[PDB]
Amino acid sequence: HFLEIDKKNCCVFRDDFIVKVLPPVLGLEFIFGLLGNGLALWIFCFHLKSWKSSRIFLFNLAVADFLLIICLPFLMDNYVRRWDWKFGDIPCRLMLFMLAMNRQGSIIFLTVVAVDRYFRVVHPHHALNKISNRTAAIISCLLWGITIGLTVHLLKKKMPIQNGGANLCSSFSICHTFQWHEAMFLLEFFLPLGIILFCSARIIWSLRQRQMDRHAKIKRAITFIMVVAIVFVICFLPSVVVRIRIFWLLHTSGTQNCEVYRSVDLAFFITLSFTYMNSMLDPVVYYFSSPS
Amino acid sequence: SAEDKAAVERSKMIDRNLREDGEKAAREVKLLLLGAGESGKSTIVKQMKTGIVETHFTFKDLHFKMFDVGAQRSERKKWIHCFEGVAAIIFCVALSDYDLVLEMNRMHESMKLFDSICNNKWFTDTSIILFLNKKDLFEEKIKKSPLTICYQEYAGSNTYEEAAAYIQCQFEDLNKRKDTKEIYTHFTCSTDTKNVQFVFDAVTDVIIKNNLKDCGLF
Amino acid sequence: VESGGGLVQPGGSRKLSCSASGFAFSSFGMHWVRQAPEKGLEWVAYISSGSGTIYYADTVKGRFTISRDDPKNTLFLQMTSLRSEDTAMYYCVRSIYYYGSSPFDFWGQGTTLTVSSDIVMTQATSSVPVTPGESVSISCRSSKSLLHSNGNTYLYWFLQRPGQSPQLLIYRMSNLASGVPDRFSGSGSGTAFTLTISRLEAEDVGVYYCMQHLEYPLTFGAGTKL
Amino acid sequence: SIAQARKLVEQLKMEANIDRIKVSKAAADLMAYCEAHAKEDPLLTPVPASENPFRE
Amino acid sequence: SELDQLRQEAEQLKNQIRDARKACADATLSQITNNIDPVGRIQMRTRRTLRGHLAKIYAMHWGTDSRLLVSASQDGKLIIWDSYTTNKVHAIPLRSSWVMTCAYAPSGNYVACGGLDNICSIYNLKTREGNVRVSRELAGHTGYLSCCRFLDDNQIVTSSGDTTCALWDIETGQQTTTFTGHTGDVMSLSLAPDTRLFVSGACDASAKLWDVREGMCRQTFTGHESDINAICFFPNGNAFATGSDDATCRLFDLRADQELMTYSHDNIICGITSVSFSKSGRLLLAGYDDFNCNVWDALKADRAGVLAGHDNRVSCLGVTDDGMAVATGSWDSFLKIWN
Ligand SMILES: CCCCCn1c(=O)[nH]c(=O)c2[nH]c(Cl)nc21
Ligand SMILES: *[C@@H]1O[C@H](CO)[C@@H](O)[C@H](O)[C@H]1NC(C)=O
Repeated sequence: HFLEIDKKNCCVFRDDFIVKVLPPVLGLEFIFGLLGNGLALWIFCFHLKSWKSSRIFLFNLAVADFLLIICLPFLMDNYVRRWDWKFGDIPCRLMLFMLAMNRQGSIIFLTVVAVDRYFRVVHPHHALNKISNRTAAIISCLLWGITIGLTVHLLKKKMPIQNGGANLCSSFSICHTFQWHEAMFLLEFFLPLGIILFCSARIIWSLRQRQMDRHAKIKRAITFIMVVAIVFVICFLPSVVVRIRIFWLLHTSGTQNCEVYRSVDLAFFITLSFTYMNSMLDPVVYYFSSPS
Repeated sequence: SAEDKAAVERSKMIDRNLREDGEKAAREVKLLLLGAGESGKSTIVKQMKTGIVETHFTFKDLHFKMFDVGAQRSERKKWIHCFEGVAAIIFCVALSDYDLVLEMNRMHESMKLFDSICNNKWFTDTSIILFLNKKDLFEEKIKKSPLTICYQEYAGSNTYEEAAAYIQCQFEDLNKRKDTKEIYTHFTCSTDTKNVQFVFDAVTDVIIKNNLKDCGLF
Repeated sequence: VESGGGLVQPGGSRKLSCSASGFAFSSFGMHWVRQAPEKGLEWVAYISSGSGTIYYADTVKGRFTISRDDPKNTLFLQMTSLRSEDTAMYYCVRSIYYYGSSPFDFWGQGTTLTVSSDIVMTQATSSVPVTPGESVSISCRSSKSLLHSNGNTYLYWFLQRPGQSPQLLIYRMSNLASGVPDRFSGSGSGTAFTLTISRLEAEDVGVYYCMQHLEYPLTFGAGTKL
Repeated sequence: SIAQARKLVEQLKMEANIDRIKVSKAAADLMAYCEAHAKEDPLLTPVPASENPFRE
Repeated sequence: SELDQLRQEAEQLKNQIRDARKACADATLSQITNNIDPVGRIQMRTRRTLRGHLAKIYAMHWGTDSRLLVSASQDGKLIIWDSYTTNKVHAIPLRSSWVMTCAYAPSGNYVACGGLDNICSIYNLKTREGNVRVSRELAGHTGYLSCCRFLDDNQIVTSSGDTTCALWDIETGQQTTTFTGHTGDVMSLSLAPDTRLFVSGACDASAKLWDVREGMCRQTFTGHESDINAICFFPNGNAFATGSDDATCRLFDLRADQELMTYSHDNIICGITSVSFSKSGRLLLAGYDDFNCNVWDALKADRAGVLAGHDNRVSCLGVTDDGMAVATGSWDSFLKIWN
């Protein structure tokens, strides 16, 4: 129906289909994600002998992906109660930090991996290919810092908002207001897409301009360049397109009637559960599908 | 411990010079040059520019090291693992010695050497650059002499294009590991250029494959 | 060889120099031991190989500054507040430290300038009869036992012939320096030490100083004239 | 060619005309040497930990 | 046809030696040492790890003080280590990085190295003018340098891939004696404790005992089925052990002129790269291609321990003259000090 949230006219819906859809979806992602990233993390520390700059960046991706997986049961417990949060206020602010910041952490440390591979094929003699393990660890700190700095304000946002007879926690609310966190969601996808798709296209073109594609093992690595650019689009496009339609509805219809948002609100949180599909497919695609 | 502490900081000063030299060494490309002596390796060496001879040349901000071991005349398998780790192997074969003999004709001596080096246990993935030299002399020689002297099973016109392409296929056929190692074959003129470019291209593909090894893709 | 410096100045500041020659100066740590007009030797400053650790005497800790220039092979000593207690002949000493090295093996010519806890080495004896051909023995003692856990006693023996720089005879109390005749011998027990000369010749006259190298504020023993 | 064959034969005869002893005589010497120096081998008999120059 | 007569005479001459060798084989080494007590399981721990080499290590040699050691590697550096404090006493850059052997002078003032350059270079450690400089380059070999050992402060003996060993005079740089008779490359040598004789294994699977003074071969030992990669003298000075490419080790007795014991196992199919005895001579330590240095009970021909601490081929081996440690270099560019 309607809800006044921090001096914006916002609309909140509590659909019955949410309880019967999202907890099933998030449950499968959590168990496999725990088996995927959890096993992968152990291999990095106690099963890997040598460490290079490329493997450090892949480690930071697993760290960000793993921390996001353990937050899923809190999301699952929120949806089985139909948007009824009964864990407190401070824990509510912490997960919103542990979800928005962790989602960039996975996204940031795969554009870095994509760019890392771009310099290893298209500019094989560049100096960036031989950065030290200390230089890699420093960059991972600065990239984690900009990840953190872009999501600290979520903690400062007092969002244990009461909704009728239920306490509701969410950073995604449909209402006519410009929010950095909403433009945060768009830039999480469009800007990396202009880098992942470009880097993957030049890697494949360069490996074909030279007659290197004849090698069987090189042509195996060509497909996995394509796969990572497809899993990223599959797991992130459905949420982004739905959110843009919501922005279109606000500009053309307005918040005067919070009934036209009945369907998009239900769909958006269904699609939002697919942005964690990527976090558990990464160990299969990035680490387990590597000859090393 | 006053003398002990001054000895520890001497070793640490040695430590950083060892690391400095290793950084410089890793920026050089190491190439092993082989042949049958009269194969024109001297010509090839001149193009890019007792014991073991080292040749230094650069191309496009890349530093190369060519090691010639043609003056050893010893058991090859007792010192061939010293070069396990070179970027590529430059093998030189003269095309004008198919009819000349050392008994056994000189061409089959190269094929015996090429087969042993290519299928060596220490070289299972190193790129082999095959240089077929003396293309001028071979072009004129086939007019007056037939290729059947070297290859009794050859059945083709004694033209430069058909005969030369047959010799290369015979050399590339000796590669048993056709899936884990690539042989780059080039025809070299005694007085020409752009041979150093061919080595640079073959070396770059090795570097690209090396980079993909570090990133885990290949 | 090595030499260099300035001589005449009133209460003020001056800078000394040393010009190393032909011994791979970059891998040697250097000292600035000084000697008063008729007292014994006394250490001043130290700069290690590669310009790492730098040490100064307690009496010149703030006023003096030691630096080296490995290119051009020069060693410097900068002095700012030059009192009257520090008029002396300043020597330059080379020393290299690895497992079996011999530090303080070469001493410079030295230059004079005029202005117009620690371990104490006693060396109680001061002068002995100069009769040649005998077996003269020189004794020494230290405030604390300078025997480290690694198993060597850091005691050094120097001989300053009349009119020239000191010359190392024995390093670490037993080891004979290169070029020194086998007449000289060194014995000790951690606290009390001895230097023995079997058949003294005409060139063995002069002051014999003892030095310690255990803790870095290292000190001499005022000498033992013959 | 003939000289090389003659030289090889001459050296082969020299190696023949040497004195030998029974194996039991030669084997007992290695047995005797090992037991005579069994207490001076730090690797065979580990010396006390305080006597190790590399442990501490 | 004098060639046929000479060849026939040699075959009968060779058979006479075999009959004489078989005559003196009263028993076997195993039977004599069957009553001896087994050495039992022997365990050695890595007491130190020396890092600083950036390529494969092909040779090391201890100093006579049992504290300093020199190691060679193909990064072009000869590093002198302080095995007690891990300190690097010296770091010597070589003109040619293809170095295959190391030697430490028993006096301690010199080290030697050589390799594919066919040259043995002598380095003066105790220089009054600062650093370490080269002293003599001994040229004259036609093949690569496989081993070298200081006889004294002025005499060195070298083996080469041209099937000959040589005895040099460092002061003049000329070959005092040339030792010929091998048909394959000489891969190793080992000076006697009395520094009067030495042995040398070659690629012809034969070992030859030489006389330094006279300069002629005295005995020839056969029995290996492939190249002899390593050779070492027994402490007693009357025996030596060989390490070959057929994954086997053999002990030869100088007086009996025949092999005594064989150190082989069906589980091992990799050839031996280095051998060395312990101070007592009871333990024979061998470095293998399977990345593990094996410890053998030399009297009983039983395996007694494994030095499994390397991630590549163990190229070199060493035991201190004091006998209190074993240093093991390998192709993973690390030297490990054991027990
Ligand atoms: C803390 C639970 C809030 C529920 C809404 N929500 C959110 O605010 N951020 C998300 O990242 C998110 N993912 C899914 Cl599913 N629901 C999400
Ligand atoms: C909510 O809507 C009403 C009616 O359109 C409007 O007057 C009010 O300003 C809105 N509230 C906010 C915070 O914009």
